[PDB]
Amino acid sequence: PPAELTDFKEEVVLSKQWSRSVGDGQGDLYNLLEPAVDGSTIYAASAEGRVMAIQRETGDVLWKKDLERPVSGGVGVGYGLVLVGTLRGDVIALDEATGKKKWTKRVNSEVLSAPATNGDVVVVQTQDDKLIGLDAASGDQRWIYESTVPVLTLRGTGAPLIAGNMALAGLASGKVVAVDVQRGLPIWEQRVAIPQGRSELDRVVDIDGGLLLSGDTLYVVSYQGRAAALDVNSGRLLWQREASSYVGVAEGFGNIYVSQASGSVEGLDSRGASSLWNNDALARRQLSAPAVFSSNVVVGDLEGYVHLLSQVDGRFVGRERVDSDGVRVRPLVVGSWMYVFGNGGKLVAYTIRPG
Repeated sequence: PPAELTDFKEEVVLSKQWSRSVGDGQGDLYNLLEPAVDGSTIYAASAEGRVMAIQRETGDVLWKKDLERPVSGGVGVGYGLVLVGTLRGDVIALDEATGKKKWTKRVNSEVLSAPATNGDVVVVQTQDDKLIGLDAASGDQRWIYESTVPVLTLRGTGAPLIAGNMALAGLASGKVVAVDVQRGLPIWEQRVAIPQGRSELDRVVDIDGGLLLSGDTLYVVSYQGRAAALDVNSGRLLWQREASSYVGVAEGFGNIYVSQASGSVEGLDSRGASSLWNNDALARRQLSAPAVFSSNVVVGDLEGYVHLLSQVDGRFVGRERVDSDGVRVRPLVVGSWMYVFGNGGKLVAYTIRPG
């Protein structure tokens, strides 16, 4: 039973600029569809197959597309495409400016995360730990990286990231890899997660490394029950923490901030050595990954609240109910704006009052 909400002295108040419903949001997915921004537009998909492009400051709908099929991985955007994956293993590319379908490629396995693109190749990470590179123009397969090698009881829900000429991925098997984005050949591989054993051969578990790319640092914080940061160019371990682990991580003010779904949020130093503060009060509230919005750390919970915590102290300074079906997706902060995507599909844009 989630911990009851606690009283606090309100110091930070959100101003709701616009809200738009996109389909059924996450529907019955166990994984998450994440909206993404490119320039002045925010793009969002829903489990029912509805995809939208919205002017991110006004809320004006630029285009909608009803794909009429089970979208399970999404939004990828860039270089003129919006990209989603389906539970049937389809990767569908839509024109970023009009929403017109450009192509569809049926891939080997379910796609449970947003494809990435550099405008030449679309990189798709599958439930069964393959990275597939597709031609951005046609969808035709360019390369495949399959060290998978199993396993039927894990689902990888990590999204691939393009750094330079590298595609990075945290695989369900617990290994982070960097491959050549043009050829699909490995550049480095680094085991971060604790090795699997058996005795979870009778259960299906979803695995995500919780990747966050910031410059030369790739944070990998969501493998149980460890957390690490890697050099993006070599895979070298910069630091690690045992006895974790975290729903996700965010940077701000020279520190990092983590949440643990089970209901703590914590600030740590740059190198995750020492703890700056810890707020336990959201005990069983099933937190999203954290975002830093101005001087606040923010997390969504199962009841649909976003909580704002002081970056200095961890104390509650703000709270806003967004979508009562819950907020599981990391709030998306772009400068002075924050976009929260509720489980029922409410996409809401906030600024901090009086701005």
